[PDB]
Amino acid sequence: MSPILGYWKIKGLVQPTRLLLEYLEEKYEEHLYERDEGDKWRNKKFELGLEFPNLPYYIDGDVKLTQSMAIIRYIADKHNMLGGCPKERAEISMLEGAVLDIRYGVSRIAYSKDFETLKVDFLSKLPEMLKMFEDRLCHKTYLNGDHVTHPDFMLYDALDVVLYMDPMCLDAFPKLVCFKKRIEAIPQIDKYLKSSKYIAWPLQGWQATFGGGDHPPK
Amino acid sequence: MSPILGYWKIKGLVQPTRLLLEYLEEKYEEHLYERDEGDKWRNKKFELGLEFPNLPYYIDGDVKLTQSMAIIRYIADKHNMLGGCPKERAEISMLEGAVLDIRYGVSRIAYSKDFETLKVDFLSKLPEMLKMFEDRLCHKTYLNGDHVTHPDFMLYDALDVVLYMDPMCLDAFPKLVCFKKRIEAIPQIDKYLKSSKYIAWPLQGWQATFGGGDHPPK
Ligand SMILES: O=C(C1CCCCC1)N1CC(=O)N2CCc3ccccc3[C@@H]2C1
Repeated sequence: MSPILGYWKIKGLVQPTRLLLEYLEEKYEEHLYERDEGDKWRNKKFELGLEFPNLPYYIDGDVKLTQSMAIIRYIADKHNMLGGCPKERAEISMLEGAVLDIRYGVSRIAYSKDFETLKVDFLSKLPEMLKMFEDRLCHKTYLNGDHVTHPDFMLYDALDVVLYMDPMCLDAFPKLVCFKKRIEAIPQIDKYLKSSKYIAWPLQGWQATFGGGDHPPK
Repeated sequence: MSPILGYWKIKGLVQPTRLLLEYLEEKYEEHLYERDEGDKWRNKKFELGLEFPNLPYYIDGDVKLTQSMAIIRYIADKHNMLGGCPKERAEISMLEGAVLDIRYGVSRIAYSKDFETLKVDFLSKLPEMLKMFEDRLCHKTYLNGDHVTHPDFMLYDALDVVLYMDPMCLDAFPKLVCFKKRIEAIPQIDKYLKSSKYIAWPLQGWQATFGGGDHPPK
């Protein structure tokens, strides 16, 4: 039957998996927990059969899985998108972790009261990270060529996210901008983003110092 | 010719890759940068041919690679250790990210002046993370059975590391303790740990609030 994807009803860790499932035109159900609903989760937490209980979880009946990167790589794996030979698979994994750099970087410093003096710091590093993708896309449509791999949706979510921190960070990175529009112009992604299903906010969990609330940026 | 592994001469991100190379009895050379030696790196940084310049890097001549997880998964991949089918590969990736939870968790909070009020926090979560591995090993020799996979050396390094934060954190987790002794009793790991090659400290980069210096714990 339909896979279950469970996470908080935020963007957070699972957003790229959602966009990949949407792109692959795959059926899945979600358990979203809303913010009053910790208790819900803590209960079910250990009755679900996960060996490493966590959120997000992905249950299949081939598979019960709890790490966001194990989940997105599995879905991709199931569709042959993962690699191809050690070299190609390493390519994709290096792209993966090159965008976690950016995205986990937001997250390190969201939740600090010190966010604001932290922010200024992390924005000095951003453009050097960005330039690396911009250079990558200087001759490709997608991160790995003419074909969407899972890290393209990781990068879309990173870009989506760092644009709330500093709406000007992609002036200067015109390929990166077009890449963004390009993902939004895939018709499954277009549909989904118009969907009742699309969770537009928060970026992180509701309590965080940036991306939280049910809000506005910074 | 021999692969090059470049990192700071600390344990840090690359320690599990080193132990895997050692276990697989593979030849590699390292470029270690010492602490006076930022400038060294920044120079070479962009003359090395890495598409995403970073440390650690791994150069092969099939491959120039810069994300620690892309590097260790490649070396493992090259030796067939990675997976086997989408399900098995997801198993290994979930174990991977279940131990980054612990290890990146140290790292989040090393480098803060607030480490000490941060420490107390993170130690409340540790035992719940630990219990998950302890339960996992309750019937296996290694994380995935009777055979070492790359996440076993990830877990060894995590354990090695959280033992400096709280030398008592594994009283209570006797399987975890034996797993540690068990990795140290593999003869390639035994040799290496006795080696001139073994970098015993620092755990993180020299400037960090825990695991830094050329030191003692906490
Ligand atoms: O614990 C982790 C793991 C959890 C398991 C799956 C892998 C990551 N973290 C979570 C986290 O918040 N950060 C802070 C930001 C950051 C930046 C660079 C490198 C690492 C990190 C870590 C990664």
